[PDB]
Amino acid sequence: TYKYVNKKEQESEVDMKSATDNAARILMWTELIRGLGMTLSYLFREPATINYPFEKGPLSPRFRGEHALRRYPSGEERCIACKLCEAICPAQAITIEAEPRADGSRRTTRYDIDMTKCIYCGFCQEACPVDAIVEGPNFEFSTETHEELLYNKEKLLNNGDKWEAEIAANIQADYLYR
Amino acid sequence: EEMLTNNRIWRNRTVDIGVVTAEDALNYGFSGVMLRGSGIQWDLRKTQPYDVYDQVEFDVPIGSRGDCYDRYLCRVEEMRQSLRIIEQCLNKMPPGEIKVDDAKVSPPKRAEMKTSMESLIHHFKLYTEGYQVPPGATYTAIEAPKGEFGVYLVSDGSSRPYRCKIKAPGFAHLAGLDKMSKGHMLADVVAIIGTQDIVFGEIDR
Amino acid sequence: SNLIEVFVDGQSVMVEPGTTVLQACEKVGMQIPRFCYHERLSVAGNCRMCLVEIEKAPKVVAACAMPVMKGWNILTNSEKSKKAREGVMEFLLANHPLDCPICDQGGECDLQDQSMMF
Amino acid sequence: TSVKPIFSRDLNEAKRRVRELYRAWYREVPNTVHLMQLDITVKQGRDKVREMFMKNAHVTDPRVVDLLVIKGKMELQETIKVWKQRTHVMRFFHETETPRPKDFLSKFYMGHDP
Amino acid sequence: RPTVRPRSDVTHKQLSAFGEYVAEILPKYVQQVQVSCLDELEICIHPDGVIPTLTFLRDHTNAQFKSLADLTAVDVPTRQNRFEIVYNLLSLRFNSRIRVKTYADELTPIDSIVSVHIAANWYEREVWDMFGVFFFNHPDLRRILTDYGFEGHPFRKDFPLTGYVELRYDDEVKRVVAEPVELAQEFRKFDLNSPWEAFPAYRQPP
Amino acid sequence: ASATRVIQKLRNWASGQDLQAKLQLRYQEIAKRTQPPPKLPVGPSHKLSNNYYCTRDGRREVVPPSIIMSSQKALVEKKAVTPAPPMKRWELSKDQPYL
Amino acid sequence: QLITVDEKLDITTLTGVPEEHIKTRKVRIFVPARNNMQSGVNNTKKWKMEFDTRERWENPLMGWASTADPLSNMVLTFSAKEDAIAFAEKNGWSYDVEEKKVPKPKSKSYGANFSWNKRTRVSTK
Amino acid sequence: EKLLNIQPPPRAQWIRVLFGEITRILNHIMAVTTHALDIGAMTPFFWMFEE
Amino acid sequence: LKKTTGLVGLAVCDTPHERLTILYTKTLDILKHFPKHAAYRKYTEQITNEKLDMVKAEPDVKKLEALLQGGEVEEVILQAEKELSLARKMLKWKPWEPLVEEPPANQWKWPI
Amino acid sequence: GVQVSPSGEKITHTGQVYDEKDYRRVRFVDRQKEVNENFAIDLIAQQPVNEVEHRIIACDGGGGALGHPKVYINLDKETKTGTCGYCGLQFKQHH
Ligand code: SF4
Ligand code: SF4
Ligand code: SF4
Ligand code: FES
Ligand SMILES: [Zn+2]
Repeated sequence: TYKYVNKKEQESEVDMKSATDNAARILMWTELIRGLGMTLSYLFREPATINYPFEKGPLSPRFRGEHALRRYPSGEERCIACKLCEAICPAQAITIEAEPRADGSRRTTRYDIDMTKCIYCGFCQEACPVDAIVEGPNFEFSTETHEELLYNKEKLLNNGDKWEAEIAANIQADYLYR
Repeated sequence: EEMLTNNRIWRNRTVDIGVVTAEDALNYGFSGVMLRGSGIQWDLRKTQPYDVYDQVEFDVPIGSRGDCYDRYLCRVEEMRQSLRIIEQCLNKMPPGEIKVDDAKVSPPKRAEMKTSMESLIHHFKLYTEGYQVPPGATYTAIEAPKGEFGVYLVSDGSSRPYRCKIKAPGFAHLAGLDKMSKGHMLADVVAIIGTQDIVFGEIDR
Repeated sequence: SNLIEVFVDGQSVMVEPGTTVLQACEKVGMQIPRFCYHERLSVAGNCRMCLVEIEKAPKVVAACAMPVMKGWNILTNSEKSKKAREGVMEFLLANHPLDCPICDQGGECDLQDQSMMF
Repeated sequence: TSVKPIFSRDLNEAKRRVRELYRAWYREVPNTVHLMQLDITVKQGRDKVREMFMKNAHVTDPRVVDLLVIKGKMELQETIKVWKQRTHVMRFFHETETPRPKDFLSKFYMGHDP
Repeated sequence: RPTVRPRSDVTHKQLSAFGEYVAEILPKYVQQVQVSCLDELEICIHPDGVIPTLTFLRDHTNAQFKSLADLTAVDVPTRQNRFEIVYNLLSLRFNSRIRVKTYADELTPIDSIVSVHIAANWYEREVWDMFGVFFFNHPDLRRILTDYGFEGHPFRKDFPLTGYVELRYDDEVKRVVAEPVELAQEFRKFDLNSPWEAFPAYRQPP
Repeated sequence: ASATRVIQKLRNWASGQDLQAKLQLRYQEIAKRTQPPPKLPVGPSHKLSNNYYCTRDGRREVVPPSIIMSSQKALVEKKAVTPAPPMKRWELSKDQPYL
Repeated sequence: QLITVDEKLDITTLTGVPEEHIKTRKVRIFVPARNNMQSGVNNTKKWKMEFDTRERWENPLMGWASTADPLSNMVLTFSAKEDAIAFAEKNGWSYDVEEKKVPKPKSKSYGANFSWNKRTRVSTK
Repeated sequence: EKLLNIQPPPRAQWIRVLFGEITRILNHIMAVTTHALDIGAMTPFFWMFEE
Repeated sequence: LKKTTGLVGLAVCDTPHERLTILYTKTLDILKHFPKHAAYRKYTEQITNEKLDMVKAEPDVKKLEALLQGGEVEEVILQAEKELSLARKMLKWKPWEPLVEEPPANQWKWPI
Repeated sequence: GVQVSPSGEKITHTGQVYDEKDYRRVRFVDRQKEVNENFAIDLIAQQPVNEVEHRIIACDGGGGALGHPKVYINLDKETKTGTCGYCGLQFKQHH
């Protein structure tokens, strides 16, 4: 199947019945009207604008945005320094130097993202075998400084100490689904 | 198409413009829209089918009279003849599996890495080390909107590749920029850019 | 001269006596998996992961211990030398606690691979 | 060692092919500085140029020299035209970065730099 | 068998027999035609016979390969002729592909193909930009991808990832000036190359 | 929506086709959020028997290429050859032939 | 046609690499060690040519680690030692070789764990 | 997938074609319209970039 | 009869069986210069005689296409010019020369 | 609910506050030091021990598909208790 887009040139014995219809398509302009009267329809249509800060648009619960370190329902920081949430991070964005916690347990002393790195690709929320790191619906976190985006860990907990009311409902509709 | 494809301001701005000779395209290797728009009947999706395109019952909108209006009409009808493809790619989706059965080439189910041991280890090595391809080499291809997008990926037993390379189909379309704009003025050169589809990122690396 | 013709998928190797099948296969490169064995510790077949079908045998041998006699041809990538492993590693991984991210030896585990490889 | 030669034979034929290039750069310091404004007058621009040819005099291989002419012609072909800017032409000079101590004694008051 | 990309045995022989067709017809400068399990052809040759095989493949009925797609340059900095330069073509008439690769040192230039395939006007040039491999008889060789003052040839495996310069704006001169390289994070070379060959009967004995 | 049963006839007269049924944007009867939680299908080889890795290993069925000259090793009436049948001129696109 | 020459085959002008990373840059050619944690040995059979290391200071803002030498993370896989020196000499870098460390072929007889006479009589089987 | 020698399953192949020719629809809309902008027509651009 | 080709720039230049013959016949006549043993010479003869048996017999072009596979005859005509240059351009070259110029060892063993 | 330096700055989970003689405190001038008051080590001892039956069990983080891969413990230590490295829970044997 191959389809000629433009094959209509055939000598149809162009007579005054029709050959002037092209001159009716010309000097008495109609094709231009046809292209104009269309546009005039839309100004009598429903403009799909939306008053953003008062009318924000649609997302879905898998939206890749700002990171956050989740926490178990009983305190207890959920991140445990596996060190594959940077080994996969293609931006090479992360440093998660760690230690024992002085409880004998296993947690971090360090965690990082350069959010100007961090392509927001989604490898880390899914590679995390614990859902300790996730990537939540914030996308109004523009700042005036390249430095205020270099989220260390205390921001990135207390961020995770904020949207946990929200993430635990999107993820509630996204477990048994990946 | 009510508005543009019978529009004087479009047609005589566009027709007879950038007349591409068929056998010269191949010397330049356009190999996308920019040759089928001059009558070289060709499409990998039907001439070298790879995926489930084998059962779709669609069509290739060839362009004769090489000019950036018959490229344009190809570019339109290729939008339409997705919808024949969609309707056929929509009403017979089979129930099945995703992220191939093998846990060495796909990550496993997140509920399944969490009890079944082996699925955990692969999850720990996929996302650190990865596939461990065999050495070898290919030159794939696919007709994107641009044309024959393809990759000369080259491998080694290490998990990482060894000089991948990207075939930017526009990369050849743009080398023909200074041959198809010969005996033509400025204002259409703008149109030449659009009807070579300079989505630069292909062009740029 | 104190050397024995031994075959590994057709190789015409010659090896001293009292040598395992590993010390033969190790020459070429048919590196066999290992959990009970070290190159310096005493031999003890407890893991039973280094199995292989010697040619013309219904039974496999623990290559860590089985010395090498004349005329023996090995099949390291046989069906029967992989069934002997896909089962074994699928035994070990029934009492193991899935602690890899906890585990100190993430990429330095000689089991994570040998569950992937085989 | 019975190599394939390119664009010349043993060095002393390639040394005039050099001079075809100095024959252009020596006449294209004044054309650049005026057409695209700069700080150098004409001369220290010419000192820099010869200061690059008195870096590669150590060469002894015709194939290498027959190659280095080319990359000079490219930069010339980029310089003779306005494809460069005031930042590219004035880039060779290393104007800004402090030259490190070539001696020993000041070289390690900063930097573990053997 | 479901998950193995079915071999389709037949076209191996087409590309094998045709692989022989090009050898005995052109025994000069042709070494080890081969083919991978992926039924795709490869033809290694000597640089002095580049064009006469291309023009056989652009201009011959049984090898209408009149459309070029790439011209890369692959590094192997352990042999003599480190730069494997690769061609790859296509028949619109026969519906198949080929690969015609060669070799060079850092200086053993290769005569160009632009009389044959003008598609290679710029593919040839990036290799000059990216590897420093001169070509004979190429119109208007010059840089493409690099800055107009970038020394080096970076896709060489000798050139580090973050190169030897970084640019910025030193306000005292009102320019986009360059000074040496001074990172903040230090790209972290990992040892993701495990033991265990993973591919026996496909390997290197000592 | 609030189209007052005149401008519809102004739109359509000014544009053509009855387009209140195929309007630009969406209101209702679509994507009624929070569809129920699905129990996915499973892939094959969750079958517990006759399921080894040998009968699925895609990556060990490859081998090295099959060299055919090997300028030192092998180096080895007859009809002409092409890499395939020269494939067809296809068809002429029934049901929409000349657009 | 051809031409005769026997010279050192210098290339150091065709790379940039202005002055510091030519001369004052040692190079180590070796067969990497067996990661003694793992009993696997495929990282051998090769001739990695990593280069010396220099300053890695601490970025005072973030705690990040940063450098000046881009030429530090510069692995290169070769296949024979005779080819490596030819590659590094071809760019004038002061190579510093380490030789292979082949392990010996050792006799390990299982039965000798269970001797009457001898002293290798193991315990715990 | 060629090198690894795997056909992915149908349902994944199947959707790989679907978006594989919705992306076809994008670039046409992005170079039908932008080819109209720089020529001058700015309207269909906005009619589509809700679509 | 044939109005236009599907292609563009490849004009008609009508009356096949006339330019197609003279080209093929000349290719053979440019041959008889090569060696008998040079393997190029003993294949094109099979190409052309195969093709020329079918133009020398059939006057109908519609059925001449789909018979020397490769339609749009004027593309086949152009293809004969394309063959023609190759031969004469290749006599100055020498494909039938003795064995290869012996590349170096370990120059293609890929996995490194 | 954190402990504070004599210079007056906030301590993290880790003892991390800069000494007095440190130019780094500049960055906090006309700003403030972000910190989470929710030390895990304080929250976790504020969690009762789950005194179960049989010596060996499985643990989870509240949803088997939703955290804490199914590790086990040997609860033979009547002296101390057994933990799971993911969580910070503790367990006894009841006997
Ligand atoms: S974010 Fe997840 S994967 Fe990364 S260290 Fe924390 S628990 Fe491990
Ligand atoms: S989303 Fe992707 S790029 Fe961003 S931090 Fe996670 S892994 Fe890295
Ligand atoms: S890294 Fe190895 S030893 Fe540690 S938990 Fe994983 S499989 Fe077990
Ligand atoms: S590896 Fe344990 S029996 Fe050989
Ligand atoms: Zn737990």
